[PDB]
Order: sequence, then structure tokens, then C-alpha cells
Amino acid sequence: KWTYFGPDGENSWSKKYPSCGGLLQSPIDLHSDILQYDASLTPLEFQGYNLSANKQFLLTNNGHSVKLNLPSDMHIQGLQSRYSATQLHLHWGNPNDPHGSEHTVSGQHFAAELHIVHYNSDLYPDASTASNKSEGLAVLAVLIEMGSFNPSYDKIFSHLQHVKYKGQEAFVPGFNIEELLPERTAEYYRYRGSLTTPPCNPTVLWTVFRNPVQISQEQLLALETALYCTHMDDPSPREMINNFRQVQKFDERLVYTSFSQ
Amino acid sequence: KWTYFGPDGENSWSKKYPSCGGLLQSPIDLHSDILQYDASLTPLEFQGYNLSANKQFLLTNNGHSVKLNLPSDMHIQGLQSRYSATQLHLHWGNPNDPHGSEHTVSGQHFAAELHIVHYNSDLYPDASTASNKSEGLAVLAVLIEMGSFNPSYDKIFSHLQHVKYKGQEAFVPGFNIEELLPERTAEYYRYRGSLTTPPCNPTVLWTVFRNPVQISQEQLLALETALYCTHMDDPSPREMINNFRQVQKFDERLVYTSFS
Ligand SMILES: NS(=O)(=O)c1c(F)c(F)c(S(=O)(=O)CCO)c(N[C@H]2CCc3ccccc32)c1F
Ligand SMILES: NS(=O)(=O)c1c(F)c(F)c(S(=O)(=O)CCO)c(N[C@H]2CCc3ccccc32)c1F
Ligand SMILES: [Zn+2]
Ligand SMILES: [Zn+2]
Repeated sequence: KWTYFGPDGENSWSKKYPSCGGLLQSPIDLHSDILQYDASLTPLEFQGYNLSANKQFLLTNNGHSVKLNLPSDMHIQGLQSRYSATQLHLHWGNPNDPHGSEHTVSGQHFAAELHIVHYNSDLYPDASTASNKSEGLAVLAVLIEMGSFNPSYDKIFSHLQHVKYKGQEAFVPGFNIEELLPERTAEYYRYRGSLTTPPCNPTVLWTVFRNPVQISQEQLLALETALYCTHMDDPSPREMINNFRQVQKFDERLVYTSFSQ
Repeated sequence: KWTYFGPDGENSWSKKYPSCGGLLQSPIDLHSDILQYDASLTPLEFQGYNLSANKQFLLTNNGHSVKLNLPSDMHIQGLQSRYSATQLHLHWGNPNDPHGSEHTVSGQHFAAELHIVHYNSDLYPDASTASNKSEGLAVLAVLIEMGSFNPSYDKIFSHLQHVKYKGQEAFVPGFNIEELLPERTAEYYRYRGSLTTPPCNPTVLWTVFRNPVQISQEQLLALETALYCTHMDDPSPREMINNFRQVQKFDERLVYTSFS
């Protein structure tokens, strides 16, 4: 029953999940002293991201997150193995402090953050298996700032009032997930880190795009007010707010960039 | 035994020291959204800070930071109770990322940070006893940036090579500790928080001065490279670097400022 607030919050995770106190932890602050240009970081290609509108995909509130399941024919090409999609989810703040990205940039939080989780499907038959293995997971991260209304993100947000409580599931028609990515996807930060929730496995190759996307104040307010960590019938409801982890020590790591300036 | 790096680092402090996972944890980012002017916050008076140059004060490396012992006649006046000095110490990063303050300002780290710890001597006999009690401690924090050479900080830093390893100790002749405080000490942030090291008791009234001080690039590099966490005969030595805690969540709370 880990949480992001109170006795069971982040400084206590490592009591039950030892990797959360181990090395290579994410998220981190992306700042100049630890950035190094790497010309071998060539463009990723996003394959089968255009999910058919006539198909539908499962949206679930598991109490800690809201995730959309993605099909294994969706993949990223460019890495040293194929990585297939398994799910996407978000992280965000609260109505009175809409600053809940996980990674920060020169010490500043963005409003929210989208993660698209993939696993090495060349080597493993499912993401759970991959998650304990060296470079088993690759997660793409999109920074989200308060700005213009975003119709593509709204294809997800329009379904949240239907997965308002833990254990609830809804179906989302397919759309082109590439619409959720920012401009100039060839410009990104890359680093070795971990899951940012229990069990904090240090098995993730992170790609954080350099450019943020925008969603509106009203979309952030919906996202921040729609969802609960607890079941529909729980007599001690908890809102699902401020579901991001603080940034972590670097432990001598660098972050490699595909952009030189 | 706790450290700042590896399996014994900050995220595992709460196993042995449960307050590190509880309420009112420090340090925090001081940013505009959470700042509120409070006209009640008047200037502190630093009494007994001009330490006898005929007295010596113990500097020790405890494996976590370098600390100078301070005398109980040194005190802050201006708070509801008298708070008497017990020790000062510093936190810093490393020469590849030289930004190791504990508090940040609009998400930005300073080079380093000086803390002068005090305890409520009106209510408790010594800082150890106060440290887990209501209203027990008060810490002053000075932000440090690279700039001009600082003679006064050099009164401490010139002794660092004598306290290189864990368990080593040196003597520092009294000097005026107020020389380590910045300009316009009436300007400060105040908030209720905790120790930033085990046992992380939530018993600290924090005062962080608005203005930083300067030390030279050579002085900052000395601080970053002079000390180890380990004993002299340890086959696996460890540099004392990056001895600062990551900022904590601070939600539905204000930091009060003595300035607008
Ligand atoms: N920010 S993040 O990308 O690190 C990240 C999460 F933020 C997050 F919430 C979840 S979870 O499964 O919904 C919560 C745990 O129950 C996962 N899922 C993890 C749990 C273990 C596992 C195994 C295979 C694929 C994904 C995950 C996750 F990878
Ligand atoms: N950043 S800080 O101001 O919170 C702070 C420290 F950063 C730090 F390193 C120390 S310590 O004594 O050197 C190491 C054991 O905590 C202390 N000392 C505290 C620990 C408990 C205690 C008891 C009596 C006097 C001082 C302290 C500390 F208050
Ligand atoms: Zn995530
Ligand atoms: Zn300190």
C-alpha cells in the first residue's frame, strides 16, 4: 500500500522494495553539468503507433496510476533490440500546484509527464519478465506544460471519469499515439535508470524528448480532479494527486544528448 | 551506517530512522508560489558570536560532514525562546557538479550551504536532549556561491587538511562567526522543518538568509576535495562529496519571508 504522501510515501518505499534504495534510480534533474552530447544517438522510429480507431484499448486505474494497455505490434526501432509497447500512463501534481512532472530540467518541474513503457520483445515474451533483466525496459518520456488544449491527449482524458476508482476499467478507441509525442523527436536525452515506482527495478533505458507538449489548464484540472487511489466503496478515499517521485542523486551517471546545442 | 551514496543512502534512512519518512522533512525548494511575506519576522540578534581569540574550538570529521563545536554562550535572540549554539557544518557537491546546497531557490542549487545549529536552552539542558522535542532546535542556513575569496571562511577551511579522515580533530581559535553570515541578515526565509540528516527529527525552526555569501573557486574546490568519510586506514576510502539531501515534497504549506 505504498503511496506518494504520508507514512507510506517515497522515503519509505525502500523498506519493502529494496531496489528503491539502490543505484541507478529515476527520475533525475536534467542540467548542464551532467549532459554530454553523443552523436551515436540516432533518431528512433515509431512503428505501429497508429492504432486503429475501430479497435479499442483497455484503460485501467490500479490505485497508483491510470494506464492504457498498448499492443505488442506497436514498437520502437532504433535501439539495439526491438522494444514493443506494453502501456502508457501519466504523472501530475494537483489543482493548486500543477507542477508534477517526474524529470525536471535545470531544476524546474513541468506540469505533467507522459511515459510510454516498452520491453525488449526480441528477448522476452512479456514486460514483467523483461523488467528484471539488464536493459529489459525502454520508457519514452514526454514533458507536458500548461498551454493550448490538446485534442490528442483528450482522446485519453475524456475517459477518466470512467476509471475514477481503483480496479475500474474502460475502453479507449485507437488513435495515433505519435500524436502525443512532441516536435523534433530526434532531439532527446538518454540515460540508464529505473522504474520510478516500486519495485524501482534499475532496468530502464530512458529517452526524455527535449521538447515539451502542451495541454490546457482545464485538461490538467480534469486530470487532477478525476481520479482516486482507492476503491469506489472505500470509506477513507484518497485522491490520485502528486503522483510523481522526487528527483534522485546522480551516482556518477551522465545523461547523453542527441542534440549538441 | 548511513551515507549519501549507495545502498545506505537517503532513500534507506527511514529503515533505521523512522522520522526520515515522516512529516515536516527538510530541505525544500524555496520558490515564489509558496512564499508569503510575514511582517512578524523581525531581525535576529547574534549574541556571543565574537568568539574569544584566546579560546579554541574543536573541529571534527565525523564521517558525514566537518563540524566545529560552538559554545553555549553563543545564541540567537529574537525567537520566542533563547536558542544557544551547539555546532556549525557545511554541505557541498563535487568538482564535476559543484552545486551541493541543501535548499534550492526557484529550483536552483547553490554551490554549498553553511548551517549553524542552535538548541532551545530555555527549555532543555543540551542540544542532544532538545533534538527530539517540541521547539527543540533552530538552524541558521547560509547559501554559498562561487565569487571572491573569503577571508572569514578561510578561518575554517585552512584547518581542513588536519581533519581529512573520519575521527580526526583539530583546534580552531575563536573568531567572529557573524563574519560567515551574508549581507542584510534581516532578509530571510523561515519555515518549520526537520534535521536533514538522521535522525531527521521534525524539530527545526529553519532560517535561510535571502542573500548568499561568496567563496573563491579555489576555496570551493578545497572544501570539495579535502575530506574523506572513511578512517585513515580504510582499504576502501570514500571521498566526502555530495553530502546534501535531495529536496523534499512540501505541499499545502508556506515559507514565510521577512521581505517582500
Ligand atoms: N514511471 S514508470 O514508467 O517506471 C511506471 C509507473 F509510474 C507505474 F505507475 C507503473 S504501475 O504498474 O502502473 C504501478 C505499480 O503497480 C509502472 N509499471 C511497472 C511495474 C513493474 C512493471 C513490469 C513491467 C512493465 C511495467 C512495470 C511503471 F513502469
Ligand atoms: N543539516 S542539519 O543541521 O540538520 C545537521 C547535519 F547536516 C549534520 F551532519 C549533523 S551531524 O551531527 O554532524 C551527523 C549526525 O546527524 C547534525 N547534527 C544533529 C543530529 C542530532 C543532533 C543532536 C545534537 C546536536 C546536533 C544534532 C545536523 F543537525
Ligand atoms: Zn511513469
Ligand atoms: Zn546541515
